[PDB]
Amino acid sequence: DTGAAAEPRAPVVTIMGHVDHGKTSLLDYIRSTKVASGEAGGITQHIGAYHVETENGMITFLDTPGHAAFTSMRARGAQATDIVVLVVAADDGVMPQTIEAIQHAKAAQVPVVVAVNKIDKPEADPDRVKNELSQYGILPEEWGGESQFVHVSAKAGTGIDELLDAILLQAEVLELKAVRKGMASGAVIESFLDKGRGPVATVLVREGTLHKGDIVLCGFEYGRVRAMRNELGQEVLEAGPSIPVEILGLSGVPAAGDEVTVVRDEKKAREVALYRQGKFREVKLARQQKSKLENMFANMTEGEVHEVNIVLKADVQGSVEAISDSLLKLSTDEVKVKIIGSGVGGITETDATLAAASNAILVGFNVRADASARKVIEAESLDLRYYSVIYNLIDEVKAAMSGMLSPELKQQIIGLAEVRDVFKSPKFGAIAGCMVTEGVVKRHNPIRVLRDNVVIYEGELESLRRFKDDVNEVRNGMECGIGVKNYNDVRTGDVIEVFEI
Amino acid sequence: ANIKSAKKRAIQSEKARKHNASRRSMMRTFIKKVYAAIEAGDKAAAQKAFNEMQPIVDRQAAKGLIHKNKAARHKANLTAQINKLA
Amino acid sequence: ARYLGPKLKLSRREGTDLFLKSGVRAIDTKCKIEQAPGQHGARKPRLSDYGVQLREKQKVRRIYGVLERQFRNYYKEAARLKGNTGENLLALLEGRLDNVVYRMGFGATRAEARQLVSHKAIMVNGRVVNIASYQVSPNDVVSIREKAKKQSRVKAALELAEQREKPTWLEVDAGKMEGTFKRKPERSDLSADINEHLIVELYSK
RNA sequence: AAAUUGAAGAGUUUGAUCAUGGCUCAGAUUGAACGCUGGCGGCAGGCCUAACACAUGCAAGUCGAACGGUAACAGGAAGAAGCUUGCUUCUUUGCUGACGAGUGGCGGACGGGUGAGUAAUGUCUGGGAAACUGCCUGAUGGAGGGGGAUAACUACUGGAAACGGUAGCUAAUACCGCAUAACGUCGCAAGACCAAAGAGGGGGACCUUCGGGCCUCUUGCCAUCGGAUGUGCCCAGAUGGGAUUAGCUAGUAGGUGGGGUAACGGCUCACCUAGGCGACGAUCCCUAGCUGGUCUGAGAGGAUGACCAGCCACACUGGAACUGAGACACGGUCCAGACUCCUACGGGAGGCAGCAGUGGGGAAUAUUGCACAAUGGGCGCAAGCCUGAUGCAGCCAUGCCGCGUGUAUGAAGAAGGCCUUCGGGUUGUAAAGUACUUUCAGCGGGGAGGAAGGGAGUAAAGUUAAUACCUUUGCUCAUUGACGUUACCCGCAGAAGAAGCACCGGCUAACUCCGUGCCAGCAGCCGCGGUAAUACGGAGGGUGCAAGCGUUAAUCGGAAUUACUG
Repeated sequence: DTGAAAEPRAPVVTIMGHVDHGKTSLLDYIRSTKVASGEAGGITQHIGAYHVETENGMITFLDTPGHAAFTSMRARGAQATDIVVLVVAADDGVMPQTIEAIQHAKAAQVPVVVAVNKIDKPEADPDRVKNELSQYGILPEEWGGESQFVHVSAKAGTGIDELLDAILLQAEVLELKAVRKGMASGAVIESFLDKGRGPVATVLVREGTLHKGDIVLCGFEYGRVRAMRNELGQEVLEAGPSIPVEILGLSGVPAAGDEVTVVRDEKKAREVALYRQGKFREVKLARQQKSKLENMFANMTEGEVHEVNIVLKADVQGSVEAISDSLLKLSTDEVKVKIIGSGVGGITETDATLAAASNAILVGFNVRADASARKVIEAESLDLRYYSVIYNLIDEVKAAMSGMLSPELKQQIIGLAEVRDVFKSPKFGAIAGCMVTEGVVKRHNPIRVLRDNVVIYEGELESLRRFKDDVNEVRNGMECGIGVKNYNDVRTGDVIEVFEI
Repeated sequence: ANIKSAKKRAIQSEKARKHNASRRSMMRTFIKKVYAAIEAGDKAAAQKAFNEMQPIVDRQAAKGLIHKNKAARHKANLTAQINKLA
Repeated sequence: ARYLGPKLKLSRREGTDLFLKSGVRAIDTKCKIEQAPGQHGARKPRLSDYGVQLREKQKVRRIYGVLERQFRNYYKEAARLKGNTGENLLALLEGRLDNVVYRMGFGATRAEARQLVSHKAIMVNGRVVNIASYQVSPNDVVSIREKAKKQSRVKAALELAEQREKPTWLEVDAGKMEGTFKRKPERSDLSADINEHLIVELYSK
C-alpha cells in the first residue's frame, strides 16, 4: 500500500428490509435473471454479491435478508458497503424489522437511499411512507436532509431510472477511493465448504489486486490460492477492488466474516495465523471455566437439570453463527438446549460419533450423507434430518423441547369419595371403607388423598374391592371399599380424589 | 472412448473384426468338410476336400488371420488320418 | 552455529588457558583464571570418570571453535582413517583453515582468523576460500589477499605470532602475508596436556 | 598400495550379601508428529491413514513424402478493379505454403501411478526344451495383371443432446481375386499349395495425348533363412505363522487317441488303468507383493522392503473377449454391479492407484506453477509436432552438510540482579567505551556452463548419363537456456537485520536462595513433597545442545533376557 494512488471504483451496495418488500426482485430484474422463487422456501435465506454492467460506469449489488434470526449478517453487510438501500412498501409501511435496519445504516455512518416498492397497487401511497418515516431522522425528503426517494414498480420494472441515478449520483457526490495495484485487503462475504473444490470463501477486496501465486491470509487461516471463480464465470485471471471473486485454496473454512490481508511470503504468515488460534483457544478455555464455575455449586439449585442436545453442521459458515443466536432465543429456564460441534459443512465420522455418545438430533441447513456416514447412522439408532429453511428447523427443535416435558396437573377427577369405618388387611395394611359421593372410581387411575383441604397423602390405587367381589369399577352412591400400599394412617372425615390422566 | 485416436481405433478394430470373422468362419467351414468326409470313410471326398482346404489355410496364414504353424497342423493332421483309411 | 558468549568462562571451566584472547595480557589479570564461573566456582568437583572424559572433549572443542555435530563427525573420520584414532582427530582439527590462518599468525585468535576466512580475506593457492572448516593439505599456500593486506589486525596478529612458539610444519613470510602448510603436524608437534584417548573413550562407549 | 584389521557398562528386590530374574537408562536409526523457538544456502525427502470418493485443466499423439481433398489463413492468377497507374481488395479457381473434418499408416501393450490380490500360471538362485517376436539388422530373390467397395462429400430427413436414417457418389500404401512360388508349409517321395504397394527428390539426347514417359537415387511393400531385443513355457532348491487345522484329491494321477496352442503339457474331450498328494506338514485357517538392498549388531543374528533399480500383480467392483507382433488393454470395446453427472423427460455420459487440485479420514505429508533448452520416448525424409516422462521452479527446519547471527581491545572489576556468616563472592571482559572487519541477508554493476544440434549457403568424395538430387565429412555466416534477478566476480551502507530449547537428587555433565508444606505439583528407573526441598514452582548461577531443542511414537542395540556362534 504505497504510492498513494487513487482510482475510482464501483460502489458496493446492500439492501435491507422486512421480509417481502420484493428486495430480491429488484436485483433479479436488473440482472435479468429472475432466480427468485426458483429456490426452496421462496425467499432468500443466503447472502450473495453480483456485479452488473450498466450505464453509467460500473456498479455491484449485495443483499441480505431481513429476519429476527440474522442479527450478524445485516450488521456486517452495512459496514462493508459504501451505500445502503432500504426497501419500503406503502402497504407494509414501517415494521420492527425495518427500523432494525435503520440503526444499521446510521451506526455504520453509511449514506442511505430508498425506494418505494409498490406503485402497482391502488391502496399503496407514497405519502404514508414519507410522513411515518419522517418521525425518524432517517429518510427526509426535500426538507434539506439530502435524502432522495425513488418510486419503482419492482414488478412492472418501471424506472428505476431514478433509483439507479440516485445510486450512481450518491456514489458520485462522495469521493471514490481505491487503488489498482498494491497490497490487497478486504472483507469476507460468505464462506462454505465444497467436496471437490475444497474450502472456499466469497471475498470483497477493498484494494483490488490478485494473483494465483500470491499468498492470502484470512483470519487465523492461511494458504496459497489455487484458483479464482467469479459468479457464473468459472475462471478469472485478475480481480479489481470493485468486482467480488470467490477465493479458493485456503487451508480451512474461515470465519463467516473478517478482514483478509495478502502477504508476500507464506512462511512469515504461518506464525501469525497460529498466533490468532492461540488467543481464540485461550478465550475458549477461559469462557469454558467461567460458565462452569459461575453456578458456584456442585449442581443446579432446582429441577431444570433435564436438557436436550443437538448436533448441527451447515454447508455455509455464515449460518452456523447466525442461526445459533436465534436458536438460543428459543431457550428457556425449564428446558435448556445447547449446540455441540457446529460444522463447516456436510457430515463426518467424528460428527456421527459425537451424536452417538450423547443422544441428540443431527440436523443440517443443507447436507448430504457420506458413504462412510450412512454406515454409522444406519447401524446405531439415530436421526438424520435436513431442512431447506431455518423456519421449519426453529419450529421442530421447539417441538422436540415441548415433548420433553412431563407435567401432570391433576387432570380432571374421575370420582371423589369419602372413606369411613377403616378395616384391617394383611396385604395392604389397611382397608378404608368408602362411599362415593360423585363420579366413578377406577382401578389404575391415580388418586389424591386430602384432609381438611390439604393433601395428607398421594398415590395410585392398587386394589379396589367391595365385599369379596373385587370389582374394578365403583359408581357414585354405591358402597365401596379401598386399600393402598404405603399409607399408614386412615382417619374419618377426609376425602379421596381420584382423577384420570 | 475419450481420446480422438482411441475412438478411431475402436472403429477400425470393429471393421477388422468383421473382416476376420467372415474369412475365419469360411476357413473353418472348409476344414470341417474334410473331417466330415473322413468320418464317412471316403478317400476321394476327403482328398478332394483337403485340396480345396489346402490353399486357404495357407493363404489365411500369409494374411495373418492365423499363424503358419496352425495351417501346417491342419494339413498334417488331416493328411495323417485320410491316409490311414485310404 | 558459533559460540558467541563470554570466552574466559570457558578457560575457567576447563582449568586452562584456551588462547581465546590475543595473549597481550596475562590471563590472570583479566579473570580469576583458576576458578570456575558462577556462584559455586570455589566448590571443587569430585569428578566422575565420565566427567573427566566430557571436560577433555569440551576443552579440545573450545580450543578449535567446533560445535558437537561437526566434532563428532571429526571423530568418525579419525576412526575410519588408518592409524591411531586419537592422533587422527588432532590432525583433522589442525588442518582446518581457520586454524591454519591462526597458526601463520594472520589472526590474533582462531575466532579472529575465522572471521578473516568468512569475510573473504584468505586465499588458498591464489583461490578464495571462505569456509572455516576447509581442510588444508601439504604444500598448500594460504595468503592474505591483496585488499585485506593493509588491515591493522593482521600486522598485530603477526607480531603476537612472532612471540608464540613458531610452528614447524608452516613456512610463513610475514612481509608477503603468505605462508605454506609444509606437512601435517605430527602428534609431537601438539600440546601434551591434551588427552585424546579420553575423547576416544568418550566416543566409543 | 588399500578395500568387515572388531566387541565397555549403569540404576533398581536386601539391614547388608552373593546368585537368580525382570523392569529401566547411556547408543545408533526415522518418509515422522506435537510443544517452545526459528536467519541464509546446497543436496535429498514429502498421504505411512481411506486399493475412500473425486469438480476443473492438463497427462497420446503424429504423417499432406499413402489418399480423395478444401474450411479456416496465406499468398499467388486469366479476370473482376482497389486505381492516387504498380502500391492494390474481391468475385472467382487447391494453382501452392499449409491445413479442420475423413479414409489410411505407425504409436494408444511404452513412459507414469499403486500394492488391493497372490504362501504361487509370484519372487530369488540355477538350470532346461517344445516357441513366437513390431520397430532395428545380415543374406537372396519378388515387386506382374486385374476387380468390386467405402468414409469424407452431395440431397432428403429424426434427435434437447449423445448420436443417427435413407439414397447418391469417389480415392489410396483400405479391401479381394488371378498370375508368379522356393533354401517356405504339407508329404517317404511323386507331387500339392501360399504374397506384395506405392510414394517422393533431381534430370541429359528423344518426344508425344504436356499428365508425364524414359534416366537416376532415396524410401516403403512381399517371401524365406538368420542376428539382436522382448516374451511364453518346464524342472530343482530356497522364499511367513498355526495341529486349539491330519488327512487331502473325479480332470483328480497316469495311459491311449482326437482336438487345441506360437509352443511342451489333463490345455481339452472320449476311452482305459487306479492312481496322485501328505507328519521332510498335505488339506484347511491367519497374514503378506518378492528381490537388490535398508536400519541395527564386533559378528552370528534381529528388524525391515518409502525414496533408487529389477521382477510380479492391479487400473471403480465382478466377468468377457475384439483388434493387434504384443493386451485379455492405466486415460479401448462389451455385459452385469455399485455410484455420479447432463436432459427440453423421450434419453444420454463418466471412472485421478498419471500431474496439479478438492472433500473425507488422520498426530501428519506440498503448487490447480515454468519449459520442452537438456537427456529420453511416439510419429515424420525432414523441418517439426506431442511428451505433468523429464528438466526445473513453489511450499514444509523433515533430514543431511555448510555458513552466519560479528573480531579485537576493554577493571577495582560500574549500575542492576543473585548469594553472603555484611568482610565480600558472583553474573563478568560480560555490558558501556575504544578501535576494526562486512561472510550471509539488502542494494546496484557485470557475467561462465548445462549447446550437442538444427538452418542457409559452400567445397570434396561415394552415386549416376550427369556438376542434379541424395548421403557423409570438412568451411564460413546468422542463430537455439524453462531454470534466470543462475553459479561466480566487483562495488555501496553500516554491527548493522539474524538465539533459542532442555536440563542441573543418584544413574548423569551442572547448586543456591525464596515460595509452598503429603498441598500444589514432579516422576525414564529408584523415588521427591508434613517448616533448611540442590527432586514441586519462581529466581540467580551453572551444564549440555544450537537453527534448533525437547516430548511422544518406532526398529535394533546393550539383553549371554530364545543362548547356532552363546
